[PDB]
Amino acid sequence: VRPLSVALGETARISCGRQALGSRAVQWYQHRPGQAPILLIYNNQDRPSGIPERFSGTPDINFGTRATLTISGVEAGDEADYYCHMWDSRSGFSWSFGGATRLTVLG
Amino acid sequence: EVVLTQSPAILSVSPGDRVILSCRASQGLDSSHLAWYRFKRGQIPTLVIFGTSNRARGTPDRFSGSGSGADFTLTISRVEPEDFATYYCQRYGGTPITFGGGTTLDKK
Amino acid sequence: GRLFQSGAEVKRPGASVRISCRADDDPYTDDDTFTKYWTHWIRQAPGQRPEWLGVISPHFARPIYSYKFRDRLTLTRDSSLTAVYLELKGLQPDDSGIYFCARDPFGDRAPHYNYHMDVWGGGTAVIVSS
Amino acid sequence: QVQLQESGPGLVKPSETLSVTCSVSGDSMNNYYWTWIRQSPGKGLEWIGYISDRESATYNPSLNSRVVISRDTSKNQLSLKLNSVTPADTAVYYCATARRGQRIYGVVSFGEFFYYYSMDVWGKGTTVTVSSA
Amino acid sequence: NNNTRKSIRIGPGQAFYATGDIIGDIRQAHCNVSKATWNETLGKVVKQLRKHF
Ligand SMILES: *[C@@H]1O[C@H](CO)[C@@H](O[C@@H]2O[C@H](CO)[C@@H](O[C@@H]3O[C@H](CO[C@H]4O[C@H](CO[C@H]5O[C@H](CO)[C@@H](O)[C@H](O)[C@@H]5O)[C@@H](O)[C@H](O[C@H]5O[C@H](CO)[C@@H](O)[C@H](O)[C@@H]5O)[C@@H]4O)[C@@H](O)[C@H](O[C@H]4O[C@H](CO)[C@@H](O)[C@H](O)[C@@H]4O[C@H]4O[C@H](CO)[C@@H](O)[C@H](O)[C@@H]4O[C@H]4O[C@H](CO)[C@@H](O)[C@H](O)[C@@H]4O)[C@@H]3O)[C@H](O)[C@H]2NC(C)=O)[C@H](O)[C@H]1NC(C)=O
Ligand SMILES: *[C@@H]1O[C@H](CO)[C@@H](O[C@@H]2O[C@H](CO)[C@@H](O[C@@H]3O[C@H](CO[C@H]4O[C@H](CO)[C@@H](O)[C@H](O[C@H]5O[C@H](CO)[C@@H](O)[C@H](O)[C@@H]5O)[C@@H]4O)[C@@H](O)[C@H](O[C@H]4O[C@H](CO)[C@@H](O)[C@H](O)[C@@H]4O)[C@@H]3O)[C@H](O)[C@H]2NC(C)=O)[C@H](O)[C@H]1NC(C)=O
Ligand SMILES: *[C@@H]1O[C@H](CO)[C@@H](O[C@@H]2O[C@H](CO)[C@@H](O[C@@H]3O[C@H](CO[C@H]4O[C@H](CO)[C@@H](O)[C@H](O)[C@@H]4O)[C@@H](O)[C@H](O)[C@@H]3O)[C@H](O)[C@H]2NC(C)=O)[C@H](O)[C@H]1NC(C)=O
Ligand SMILES: *[C@@H]1O[C@H](CO)[C@@H](O[C@@H]2O[C@H](CO)[C@@H](O[C@@H]3O[C@H](CO[C@H]4O[C@H](CO)[C@@H](O)[C@H](O)[C@@H]4O)[C@@H](O)[C@H](O)[C@@H]3O)[C@H](O)[C@H]2NC(C)=O)[C@H](O)[C@H]1NC(C)=O
Ligand SMILES: *[C@@H]1O[C@H](CO)[C@@H](O[C@@H]2O[C@H](CO)[C@@H](O)[C@H](O)[C@H]2NC(C)=O)[C@H](O)[C@H]1NC(C)=O
Ligand SMILES: *[C@@H]1O[C@H](CO)[C@@H](O)[C@H](O)[C@H]1NC(C)=O
Repeated sequence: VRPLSVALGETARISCGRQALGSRAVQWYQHRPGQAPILLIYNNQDRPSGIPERFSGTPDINFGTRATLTISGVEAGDEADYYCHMWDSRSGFSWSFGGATRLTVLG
Repeated sequence: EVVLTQSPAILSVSPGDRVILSCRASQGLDSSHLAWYRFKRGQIPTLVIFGTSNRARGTPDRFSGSGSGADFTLTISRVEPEDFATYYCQRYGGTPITFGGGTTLDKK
Repeated sequence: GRLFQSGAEVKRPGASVRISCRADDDPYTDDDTFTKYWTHWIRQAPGQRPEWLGVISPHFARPIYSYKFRDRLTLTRDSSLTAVYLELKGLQPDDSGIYFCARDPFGDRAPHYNYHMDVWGGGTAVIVSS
Repeated sequence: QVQLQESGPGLVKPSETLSVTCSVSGDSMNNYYWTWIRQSPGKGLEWIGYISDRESATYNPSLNSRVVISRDTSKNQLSLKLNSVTPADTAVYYCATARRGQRIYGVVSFGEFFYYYSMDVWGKGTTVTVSSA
Repeated sequence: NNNTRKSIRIGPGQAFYATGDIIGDIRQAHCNVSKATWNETLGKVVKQLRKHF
């Protein structure tokens, strides 16, 4: 678990803990304790319907970019665990969800 | 000390016109000793013309140079969009090597 | 072909900067540029024409300095003969600018004895601030 | 829409099997892959396995192959049972459905793609405790 | 493949050139030909080939 703290109305930027070797497909999960996990971003940038247009992923364009989830205008409710399920072309099947990033909103 | 003066500092032209750039020296150059250089921001500088009239290796035929004494010209026959840069003359034949101030080309 | 300079520098006033210039980024190269050509060092501050700093000879790396830089400039060649170096000491805020190395026969090549900085390299941005 | 609700005992003695089931409401097994994710306290999430309509049982190699994941369209619901449960296997158990995508980076006739799974619709999870006490 | 070259000093003055890393994906080398252009050229070859056979 990696903690990270961000003030209200700011923009949080959670980096993926794993680095891609090759073309990636990155899923981002939000997990509040006691609640179900929620898929925020899939295919490095695509939001499913029902996810607000404050979550962004970095697109896999011109290899070398790191995968980060961007939360613009963090609410009081946007504090959970954040998982970066990273798939790429040189790492095989990705069974691990990775280490979480516990967001804390300050205020 | 040789000072080179390039007469219009900015010069405006349309793509496909003939342009004269001038270099004026304080004295009597050897004419194996005058060269022209293309400087643009973010790009490698390039030798255009050496020896007052000789084209470089990667230099197209639209550029030529002429002159003698203290008067030297670099003329572009047909302006292309990549010829919109600063052009400097410099003088050999004694140290310090001096450059010429520069004529920048912008489009109309 | 081209010339490969070191990276951009941020320095304090009174310090020294050291810039490299190579014709081949291969460290174990046998390029023999710098034993055939003279290498000029030329800076351009923002808002100014290019200013010539010095030239280093291919012959046994003998430097010719500009008179206004002679007391605080050193021009060196590597002992492997495949890189040349500029060292500017006692830096001031007007030493900030883009620094170029350029390659020149310099009136010394046996058929025609021409003069042209025909291969330039890159440009190392040097900032002097406090 | 897809609804899914888990079910389980919650009370399991060690060194035997544990069964958690997952009943899906709303529609049938049309589009979907089906997967199970446990989360123990003190650690993060853990993907344990997934199946599909071809009944290809694929498990996490980190979970010992003591796991059986199955499903049926007669009852139209998913099932999980793991063998020889230790007391370190107490966790919240989520049933989830997964979409498969293919990430293509080169020529597809050379096999220059890969498959990835995105878990889009989840469930609440069973709080299954394992202890002899 | 985005190939990285690496120099190894194997003797006095001697450098071996190795492959270092691949940067990005591992893909196969390949050639492309236009399918219709190749088929039309093969028709022209077949027509000039029927004059002898
Ligand atoms: C010899 O000839 C052979 C021919 O056999 C040549 O082989 C070709 O080689 C190239 C590689 O050089 C391969 O290119 C890759 O192609 C894949 C596959 O693209 C197809 O699928 C895409 C996704 O499909 C999705 O949507 C469709 C509905 O549209 C749906 O059916 C499907 O199920 C799936 O849901 C389509 O987008 C794509 O459409 C393309 O063509 C359309 C019509 O031609 C055109 O309108 C489109 O605009 C588009 O150009 C096509 O059907 C590409 O996915 C891949 O590009 C990604 O990957 C590279 C490397 O990683 C990356 O740099 C690119 O930037 C791009 O990454 C984007 O996409 C990722 C996945 O979508 C995403 O995760 C990234 O984050 C990134 O996303 C960004 O852009 C997208 C849109 O671009 C945007 O939505 C995002 O939000 C974000 O902005 C490669 O280009 C060819 O596949 C291959 N051909 C064959 C037949 O095998 C060979 O090159 C020749 N050799 C020589 C020497 O000439
Ligand atoms: C050592 O180094 C010094 C420093 O460079 C050398 O001195 C210079 O030598 C060059 C040799 O090429 C001299 O250039 C020549 O100049 C003569 C004389 O110029 C006068 O006569 C011209 C009439 O022909 C006249 O037009 C000139 O006017 C121009 O120049 C003055 C400046 O001097 C300028 O103010 C004017 O407005 C004009 O622009 C000037 O009055 C000239 O006759 C030569 O021209 C011939 O060659 C050219 C090119 O080869 C050709 O195009 C012509 O048609 C003509 O055939 C040539 O230009 C230069 O003047 C010397 N400068 C100084 C300061 O001394 C010295 O020679 C070196 N010595 C050795 C031993 O190497
Ligand atoms: C072949 O072997 C040679 C001997 O080991 C290598 O030459 C030496 O390489 C090192 C590392 O590149 C140099 O050290 C650098 O020095 C510069 C500045 O030079 C000044 O300081 C050195 C002492 O460090 C001093 O000897 C000089 O006179 C200068 O005053 C620094 O900026 C660097 O940080 C680094 O310390 C040696 O200077 C250099 N020469 C000698 C004679 O030792 C050579 O690189 C090898 N060749 C190849 C192709 O690998
Ligand atoms: C194959 O892999 C290469 C990696 O080894 C890719 O090279 C990278 O290419 C990008 C853009 O194409 C470069 O990004 C530029 O970076 C410079 C600043 O970098 C400078 O400093 C580094 C070291 O500090 C040095 O290595 C560089 O050469 C530069 O001197 C910026 O000024 C640019 O605006 C731009 O951001 C990478 O720097 C570059 N990496 C390397 C190691 O060269 C290459 O693109 C790949 N090729 C293909 C076809 O995919
Ligand atoms: C081989 O590569 C050439 C490029 O060198 C391709 O030719 C281009 O094709 C596009 C689309 O048909 C045109 O818009 C361009 O004008 C063409 N020329 C250039 C110079 O880009 C060609 O399609 C490729 N052939 C195959 C079989 O892949
Ligand atoms: C090539 O052309 C011939 C006649 O034009 C046709 O019969 C044949 O099917 C074509 N083959 C392909 C691969 O297009």
